[PDB]
Amino acid sequence: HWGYGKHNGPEHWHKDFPIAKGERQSPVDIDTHTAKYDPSLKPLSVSYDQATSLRILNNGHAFNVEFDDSQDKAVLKGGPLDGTYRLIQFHFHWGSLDGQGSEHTVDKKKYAAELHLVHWNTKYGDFGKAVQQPDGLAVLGIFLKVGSAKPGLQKVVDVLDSIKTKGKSADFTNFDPRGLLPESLDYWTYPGSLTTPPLLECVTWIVLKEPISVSSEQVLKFRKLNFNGEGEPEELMVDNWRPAQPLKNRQIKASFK
Amino acid sequence: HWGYGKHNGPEHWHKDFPIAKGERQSPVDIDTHTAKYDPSLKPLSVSYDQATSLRILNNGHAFNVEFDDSQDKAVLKGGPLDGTYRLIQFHFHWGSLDGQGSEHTVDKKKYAAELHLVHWNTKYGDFGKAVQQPDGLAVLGIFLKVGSAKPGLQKVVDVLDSIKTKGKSADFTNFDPRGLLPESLDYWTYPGSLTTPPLLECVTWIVLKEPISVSSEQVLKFRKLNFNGEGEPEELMVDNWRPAQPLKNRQIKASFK
Ligand SMILES: Nc1cc(Cl)c(S(N)(=O)=O)cc1S(N)(=O)=O
Ligand SMILES: Nc1cc(Cl)c(S(N)(=O)=O)cc1S(N)(=O)=O
Ligand SMILES: [Zn+2]
Ligand SMILES: [Zn+2]
Repeated sequence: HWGYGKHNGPEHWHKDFPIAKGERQSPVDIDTHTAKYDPSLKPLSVSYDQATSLRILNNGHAFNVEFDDSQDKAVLKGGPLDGTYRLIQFHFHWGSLDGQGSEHTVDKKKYAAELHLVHWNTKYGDFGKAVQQPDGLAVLGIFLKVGSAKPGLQKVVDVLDSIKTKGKSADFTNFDPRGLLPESLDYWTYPGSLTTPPLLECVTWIVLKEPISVSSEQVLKFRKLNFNGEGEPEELMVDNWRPAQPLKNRQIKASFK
Repeated sequence: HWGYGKHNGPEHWHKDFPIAKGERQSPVDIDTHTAKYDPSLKPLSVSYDQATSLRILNNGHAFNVEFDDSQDKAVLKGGPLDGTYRLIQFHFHWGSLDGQGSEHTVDKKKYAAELHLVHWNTKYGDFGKAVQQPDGLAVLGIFLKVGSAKPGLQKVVDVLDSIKTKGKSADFTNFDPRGLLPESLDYWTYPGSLTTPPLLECVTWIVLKEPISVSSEQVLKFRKLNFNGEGEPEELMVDNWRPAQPLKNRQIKASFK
C-alpha cells in the first residue's frame, strides 16, 4: 500500500523496500556546474520508427502507455549504453501546481512534470530478468514545462477520461512517441534506480537537457486523474514524484560542453 | 465545466444534462398549505450510532464529509421508504448572504443553508448502481438558519481551512452526524432528483420541518472556501444552490398535522 500521501509516501517506502536508503537511488539533483563533460560518450540513438503502442493503463499512481516489446521495434542505443535496450512503456510524474512535479531537478529547479521512457537490455531476455541486473534498464527522462501545447501529447490527454480511476485500461494503438521528444538529444547520465517501489538499482538514467513545452490545459487533464478506484472517494492523482535522493559515490556525466 | 456562475450555472445545465427539464427535478418549493398529511407514513428511523466518517473533500462546488458505507453502520429506514438506505456522505449548499442559500424553500422562504445527508438503497449493492434506479437514493434535508451556534458543527467548520481549494481533502474520522439533527423528525417527502449534475431522477427527498441554528461565524467560514484550485485566482465558494424547479405531476406529503 505504498503511495504518495502523508502516511504512505516516499519517506515511508524504506520500511517495505530497504534499498530506498541504498547507494544508487533516483532521482537526484543535477548540479550542472559539477557534471563533467565526457567526450568519450557517443551520440544517443533513439530509433522509434517502428514502435507499436498497445494500451494505456491507470495503475493507481500514474498511467503507463505500453508497447509491444516482443521484437526489436523501438530501441535505445549509444550514449553511455552498451548493447540494445527495448522500449516497454512510458509514463509521467507531475505536480498539483506548475512549480513542482519533476523527479530530477536541475540546479534545484523543479519542472512541472517529467516523462520517463523505460527500456530493458535485450541481453537479459525479459523485463523481469533485466530489473535484477545493474545494467538492466535505461530510462530516457524528459522535463515538461508549461507554455505552448505539445501537439504530439494531445492523443494521450484525450484518452485520460476513459482511464480516470485505478485499474482502468484502454486500447491505445498507433501512438508515435517521437512526438514527445525535444529537438536536442544533449543529456546528462548517471547510474541509479527505479523511482517507484521496488526501487531496484538497475537503471542507467539518461536525462535530456532540453525540456518540452506542454499547455496548461494539457497538464490540467493529468491532474483530473484519480488515485482511487471507481466508486471510491476521489483523491486527485497529483504529486506522484519522489524527491531528490543523496548522490553518494556517483558522478553525473554530460554529453555536451 | 458546470458550476454556479453566470455562464455555467443552473440555467445552463440542461445543455449537457437534458434531464434538467425532466418530470421529477429537485429542489422544489414546499407549499405547506398544499402538502397533505399522510397518516400512513411511518416514523422516520435515523440510526447513526455506528457511523464512521473517514474524510472531508473540497470537490470544487461544495465539500463532502464521507463515510464508510461498506457495511450497514449508519442507516435511514421507515418514513416513506421501503428497505434500508446507507449513509455515504453529507454536504451543504449555502449563500453569499443570510437571506439565501437553501435549495428547497418553504412557502417561498429561503434559508441561509441546507444540509443534505445522502443515502443509497442497499438492494442495489453500490451507490453507482443505485443512482440508476428511481428509488435508489434517500436524501435527508435539513435547513440552517443563523442564530445560536450549532456545537456539533464546529468540528466541520474548524477543518475547512485545510481544504480551502478544489481537490483538497483531509482525514475526518470520528465525526458524529447526530450532532447536526434538529429535535423533531417531522418531515415533508416527495420524489425528485439530484440537485447537481448529473441531475439523475433517483431520489426520495425527506425534508425536515425544523431548521437547525448555526452562528454567523460558522456560516462565514463556509463562505471563505474557494471554488478554484490552489494557486488560481480566488472565487469564493458561495451561492452553490440550485433554485426551485417546477413541481409538475407531483404531490408533497407531510408526516405531521
Ligand atoms: N515499471 C517501472 C519502471 C521504471 Cl524504470 C520506473 S521509473 N519511474 O524509474 O522510470 C517506473 C515504473 S512504474 N510503472 O512502477 O511507475
Ligand atoms: N453525489 C451527490 C448526490 C446527491 Cl443526492 C446530491 S444532492 N444535492 O441531490 O443531495 C449531491 C451530490 S454531490 N456530491 O455532486 O454534490
Ligand atoms: Zn518514472
Ligand atoms: Zn445537496
